[PDB]
Amino acid sequence: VKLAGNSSLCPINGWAVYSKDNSIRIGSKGDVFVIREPFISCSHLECRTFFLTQGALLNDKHSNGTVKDRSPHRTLMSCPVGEAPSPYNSRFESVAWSASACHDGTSWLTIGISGPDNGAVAVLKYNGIITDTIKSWRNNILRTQESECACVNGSCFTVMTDGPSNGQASYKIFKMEKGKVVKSVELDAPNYHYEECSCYPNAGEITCVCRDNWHGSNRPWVSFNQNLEYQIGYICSGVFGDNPRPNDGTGSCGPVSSNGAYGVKGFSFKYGNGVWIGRTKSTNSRSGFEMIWDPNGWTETDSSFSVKQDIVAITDWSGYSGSFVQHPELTGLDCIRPCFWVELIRGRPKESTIWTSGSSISFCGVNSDTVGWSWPDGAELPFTI
Amino acid sequence: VKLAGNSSLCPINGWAVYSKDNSIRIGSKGDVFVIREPFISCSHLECRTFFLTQGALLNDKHSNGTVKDRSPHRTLMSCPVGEAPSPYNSRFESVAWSASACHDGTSWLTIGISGPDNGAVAVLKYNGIITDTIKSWRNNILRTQESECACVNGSCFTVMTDGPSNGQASYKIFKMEKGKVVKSVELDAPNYHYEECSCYPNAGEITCVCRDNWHGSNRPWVSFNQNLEYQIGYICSGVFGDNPRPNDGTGSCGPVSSNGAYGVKGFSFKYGNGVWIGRTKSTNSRSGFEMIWDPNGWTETDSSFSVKQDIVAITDWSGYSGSFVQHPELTGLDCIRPCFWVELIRGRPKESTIWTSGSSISFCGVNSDTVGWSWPDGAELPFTI
Amino acid sequence: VKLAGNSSLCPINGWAVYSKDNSIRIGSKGDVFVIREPFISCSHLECRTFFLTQGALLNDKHSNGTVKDRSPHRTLMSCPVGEAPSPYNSRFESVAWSASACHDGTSWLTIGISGPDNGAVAVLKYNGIITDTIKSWRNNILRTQESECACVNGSCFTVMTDGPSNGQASYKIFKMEKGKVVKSVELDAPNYHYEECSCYPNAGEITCVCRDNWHGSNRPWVSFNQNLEYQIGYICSGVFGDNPRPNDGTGSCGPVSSNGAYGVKGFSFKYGNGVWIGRTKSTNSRSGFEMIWDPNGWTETDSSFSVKQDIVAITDWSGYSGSFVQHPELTGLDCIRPCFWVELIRGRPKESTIWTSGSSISFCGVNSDTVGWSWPDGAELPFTI
Amino acid sequence: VKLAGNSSLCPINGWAVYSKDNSIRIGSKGDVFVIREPFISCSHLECRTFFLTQGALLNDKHSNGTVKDRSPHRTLMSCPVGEAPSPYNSRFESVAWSASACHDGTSWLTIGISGPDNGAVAVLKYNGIITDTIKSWRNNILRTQESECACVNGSCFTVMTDGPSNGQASYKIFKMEKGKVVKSVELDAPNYHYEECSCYPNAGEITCVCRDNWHGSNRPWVSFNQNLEYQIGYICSGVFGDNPRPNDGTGSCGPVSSNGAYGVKGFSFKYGNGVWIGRTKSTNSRSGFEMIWDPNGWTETDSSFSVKQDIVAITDWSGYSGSFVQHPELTGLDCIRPCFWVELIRGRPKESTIWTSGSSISFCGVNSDTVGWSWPDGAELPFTI
Ligand SMILES: CC(=O)N[C@@H]1[C@@H](O)[C@H](O)[C@@H](CO)O[C@@H]1O
Ligand SMILES: CC(=O)N[C@@H]1[C@@H](O)[C@H](O)[C@@H](CO)O[C@@H]1O
Ligand SMILES: CC(=O)N[C@@H]1[C@@H](O)[C@H](O)[C@@H](CO)O[C@@H]1O
Ligand SMILES: CC(=O)N[C@@H]1[C@@H](O)[C@H](O)[C@@H](CO)O[C@@H]1O
Ligand SMILES: [Ca+2]
Ligand SMILES: [Ca+2]
Ligand SMILES: [Ca+2]
Ligand SMILES: [Ca+2]
Repeated sequence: VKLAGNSSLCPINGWAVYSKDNSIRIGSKGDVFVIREPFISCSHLECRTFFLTQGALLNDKHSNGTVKDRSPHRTLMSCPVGEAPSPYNSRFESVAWSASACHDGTSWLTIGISGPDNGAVAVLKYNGIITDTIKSWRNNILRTQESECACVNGSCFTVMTDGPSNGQASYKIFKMEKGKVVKSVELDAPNYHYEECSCYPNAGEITCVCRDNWHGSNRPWVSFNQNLEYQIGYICSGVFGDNPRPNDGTGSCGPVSSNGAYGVKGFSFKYGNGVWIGRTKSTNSRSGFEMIWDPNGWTETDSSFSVKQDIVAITDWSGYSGSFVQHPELTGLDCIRPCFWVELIRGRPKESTIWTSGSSISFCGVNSDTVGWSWPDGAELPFTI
Repeated sequence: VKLAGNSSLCPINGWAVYSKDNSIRIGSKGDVFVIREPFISCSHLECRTFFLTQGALLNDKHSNGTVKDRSPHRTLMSCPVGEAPSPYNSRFESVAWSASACHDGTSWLTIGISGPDNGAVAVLKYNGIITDTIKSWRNNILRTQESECACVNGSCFTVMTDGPSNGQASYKIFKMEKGKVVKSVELDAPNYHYEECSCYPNAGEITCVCRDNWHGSNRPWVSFNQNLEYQIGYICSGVFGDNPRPNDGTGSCGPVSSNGAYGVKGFSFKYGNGVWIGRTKSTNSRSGFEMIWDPNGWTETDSSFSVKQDIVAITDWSGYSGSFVQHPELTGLDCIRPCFWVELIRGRPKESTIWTSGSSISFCGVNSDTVGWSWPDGAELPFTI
Repeated sequence: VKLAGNSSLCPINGWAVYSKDNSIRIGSKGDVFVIREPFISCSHLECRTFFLTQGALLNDKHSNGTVKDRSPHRTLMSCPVGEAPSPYNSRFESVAWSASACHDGTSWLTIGISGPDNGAVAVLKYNGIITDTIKSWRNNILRTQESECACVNGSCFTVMTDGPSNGQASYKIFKMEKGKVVKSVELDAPNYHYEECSCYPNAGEITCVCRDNWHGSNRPWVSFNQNLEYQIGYICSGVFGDNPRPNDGTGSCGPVSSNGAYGVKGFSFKYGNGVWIGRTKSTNSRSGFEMIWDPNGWTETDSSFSVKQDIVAITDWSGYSGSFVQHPELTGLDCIRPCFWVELIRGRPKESTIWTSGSSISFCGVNSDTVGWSWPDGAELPFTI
Repeated sequence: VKLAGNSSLCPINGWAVYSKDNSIRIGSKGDVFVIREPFISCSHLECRTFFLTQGALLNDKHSNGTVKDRSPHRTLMSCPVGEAPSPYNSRFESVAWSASACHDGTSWLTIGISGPDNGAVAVLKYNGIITDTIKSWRNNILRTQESECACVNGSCFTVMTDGPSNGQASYKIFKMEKGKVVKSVELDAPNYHYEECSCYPNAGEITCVCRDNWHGSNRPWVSFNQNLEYQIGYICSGVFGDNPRPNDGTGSCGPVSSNGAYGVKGFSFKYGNGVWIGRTKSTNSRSGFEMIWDPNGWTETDSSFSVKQDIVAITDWSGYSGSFVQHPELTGLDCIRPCFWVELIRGRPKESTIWTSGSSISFCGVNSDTVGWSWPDGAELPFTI
């Protein structure tokens, strides 16, 4: 029975820890995959962790990592939430150096992109069998979310980008049914830059908060209905959500240029004019993480917000983060449960090792209260190398 | 279908070996988690061993163990009984440094407590999805059972402690349905001290024999009805159950102070006025283990009992032990099966190693006869380190 | 639906290979249990390999093997047929240094013996839960089949021995239903010696070919109805089946004392007056294996037989062997499939290693034809040690 | 419900990546089987990777490989597609040094050949239980496909060969149901040579594109109906598909002798008079791979074709490749999905190592457009040895 996306986000006060895989600590001896972007996505029965791997295990020579980010060995795989990804427990999803995934209430939809930079192809799979294809339309590194896609009333949506990771690029939203694209639309976003979008359904519509790797310190967003009729803009809060970024000053609803000329995948949940912002604690490195609730901060510009909940000390490494959802058909709740995951990146380029891999941690909405704390990776580098 | 807890503990005469994981022996080479408090809990279909892990494998540097007991890397996980807990056969349960779990006949309820000592929070998960949250009400290490919680007529119950592990602390019994706290009561237990309670259902009510880490060599207990109406006391048997403890002399129904100023998690099963006491054979170390049947020693003070069933020789290490239940809905029986598990702790602080982990063995009630013997851990220390 | 054992053994011409786990070759690097007696047993849906482990992995110091055969670390476990027994793939079954197991059509019945030699206790489990217990009645190493038990019309049977492995011992046949002994009978077998019995159903009755470790080179047997009414004797074929044994001269239906005062677990399939004798190729060592069809040789004394099919070359090591069956309820056949497994023992006492473990291979009945050959263990010794 | 193979091959324009196991790369540290011929086969619910192993793991001395190709340790096993084959995730299928498998909609049929060269026997298993047997009829290495068999209307078909690998051999087509050979036919193919066939169903009939190891650079084919009434020939295209082979010159519908005196397992898909030829890129080595679409080329002789899609660069090792099928019962399509898998061989005889093993990559039909690229094995040799 297809997943209805007609309810709204559950109201929340804080975030309770949901999972921690300690994959890097475990990989020190155990056969664990060296991964990146471990995004979580759920069905009507379970939540799994998808990730991308170079096809190498920690503490092995094949984790050398000097390899191009987009190699032909990069594959999309998944394993149950909270477990360390290893060949002994991970399911194979797709060959990909960029992907996204989601369940529509019936079967899983996975999107893996592979191929050369000048003509990559997104392979759509529905319940493990290829159902469609999408070719780069700008021949300049087709890429997608690196996090969960959003499904509503039996249709799922994703956002792909094609073009330079600097200046203007091309951006399209896709709507698929049973893994088949039934409609796509190019965004008319001059001066915007979308990458690695974290999307989620809310009252039958989708909202995506993404990464402006071109010239913005704030995060850009797109929200659209089931017919790809959309709207775009930026989070106006002076509580800049990208990394790097400048100290929290006055923002704008259009790309803040001051230091936002690069970035990190991230997310944000919208509630009225308010926004739950997930971000690193450092303005220069992917270190630490914290959840900030800036009411009237999605449409306004301030430096003021009401709540700050710590997740990773500034003293420890963090990395990509993304939103994932829990539907009422899984929860029994009468609303959509917002949750998020954080990638704790270890190794290069910040540490003196020959590899790069990340652990994951995740938290969910919740009405009751929580506590801020630090749940870092905890691995002692360097490894036996 | 919900687990009815209306029947009574089956009448027994001894304890038969149920399981032995040989985790440490296996971990010398295998990818086994370094664990603590491996408690067992069953559903209406299977039994699992839950445990807490620092997220490190045996024989790996990350097992350094100098780390604080309550680290953000501690996670609650579970695997099938008798199996060595590895990242390849364990399911992720919750992030926690203290926890409990039980099945109501429908889904698993897990309780993982994590966060800072002055504001730790217990996350409750029904079927893997956060269903409620509990905050430290004393801001001094909210902690729980470290063993199975007890369910009855669709409601599960647990005991939590907050406050000093020395003098008076606070104790609350919680009643939850579908992982949600519907009622809670704070025990008016002046001069009592409760920790790591081992609870079990019996004729529609719950009984917990716990650990008095403040000032008792004997074990305190609490039994309550489904409405949290309770009674409290101490096992009065001169066969003292805690460790450390004095030589078996004359007991009492209120904290025996001679030597009882510390402790170890344990259990005891009440039968009329008698008691089946599980305990270490040594009075100073967590070494050895034996079952003692003191008929009518739950209310009377003696040193005499009638049956002693050896489990682990004084020459071998033991540790935490807890009780776990088999419901008629799993057994087909017309009574509830009292069973117990013993943690065989190896390493620090008693052994010259850099780590500390434990193996498990479990036994079950039974009418037919048994035999005493010694089922120690069996690992040759130290390891490759 | 209970397994009906009313059909007879399927007629056969030879034996086709069914499986080979290569556990020892794989154990060189993999995490394989060091094991003994990997007997096979099937349900109405699958076949599993059961085995006993000291709880150590190959190539690990804990596989030291100088330990007493019956240690408190020996555990009964199973994994799918053909797979290497590892803690990552094996299911825990019971704590035991001696055991048997069989499925009745509904659930598995496992029997594990543990405890001291002067009072070992067999714990019977049905679907993982203890359903009965049997104590030693001679207080001298209670032991059982070390292979599959036989179930018929919803009742399972097994044979246990208690007493010396030299002279006269005591033997009993047990009948259980849902893991509970409903009837037992002590065999009045003066001058007989039964050990490690290989039993199987045939037309509603059980026939067991065992090991006479006291004073017989030929194998003794017992057959009984569902009410434990029995018959006993020895295979009279001059083609002696035990090991050690003398060269095939003239047998008798009463213990051949020439060279058979020790032994090895083996099996045999009776067809009318004929016999399919499985046995080692050497008369002094557990080396090589072969299947021999001596028609009119279960009741007669000769040296002549009509067929010899090679399984393991005299040049390679063999060991325990046992029968297992495949019921029509699993097969679709209108008869019971006779099959057998062979333990390929490597290490001590015949090799200069510090351990002892075995691989397994199995074969099944079959109308079509087969071929003789050699399916040896294949591991290179010694190991890294 | 039995797989109906009455529909035809789906029309296609290119091939989309389906999987990549990275087994060898992962095998540097992880416990991965050293394998060969990892052919893929699907049921009505999942797709699996079958493969032959010497019962050894990468980077372990037992991978020494100087062992005969046909050893008694070789076993046919299978794990899920895209997963590295390890003893922790692979299912045992059969003892075999030559094999094939396919699902008929109800259960899996596996065929594993074992035994000596002068009398090998093929064991057929339907749902894991032996259902038939086939003896060598020429006593000269009875061998089979090493890829998926084809099922249609409840009957599966395979092609086996017995006799020399040089001159004339004997070729037989077997029709089996529920794993029992209901009919067979020896091909009357003078001057033909069939080995390692890649068969597939289409409109109720089977077509196989095999390997001529005797005297052909082009591939021989056989197509038959469900009554084993067949036709034979060679692909006439001057785009020679075998390896070794000559530069694409002029083909013939009869063995192209020149340079065609050896070979490699391969496949091809026929569409009218056209062919989708998969082949290595090199003409002397098993390196590189590409898919070529030569319309009107199955019946014609040319050097011209319209499409070439790279899969593996000439600078990277390839190996065996074969075809596997999707059926409309697993896909929901109204046609049969043609797919293929390529074996990436690393080690001997081309590389300075002691072992030989292969990784796998797979692609499927697809109407949408794809991209040619290079998805090589990616391991860094030599290994720790
Ligand atoms: C520890 C290790 O293997 N590091 C090597 C490094 O020495 C070498 O310079 C580099 C270039 O290929 O590859 C890896 O980084
Ligand atoms: C063998 C080993 O790795 N032990 C180290 C030890 O040398 C060091 O003093 C301690 C302090 O962090 O950490 C670990 O215990
Ligand atoms: C390689 C190894 O550790 N072998 C030891 C051996 O040296 C020692 O004499 C014996 C005593 O228990 O134990 C093991 O056999
Ligand atoms: C690295 C290694 O151990 N290789 C050995 C090689 O030295 C030996 O000559 C050969 C003969 O069996 O076996 C293995 O290939
Ligand atoms: Ca930016
Ligand atoms: Ca105490
Ligand atoms: Ca004997
Ligand atoms: Ca050729």
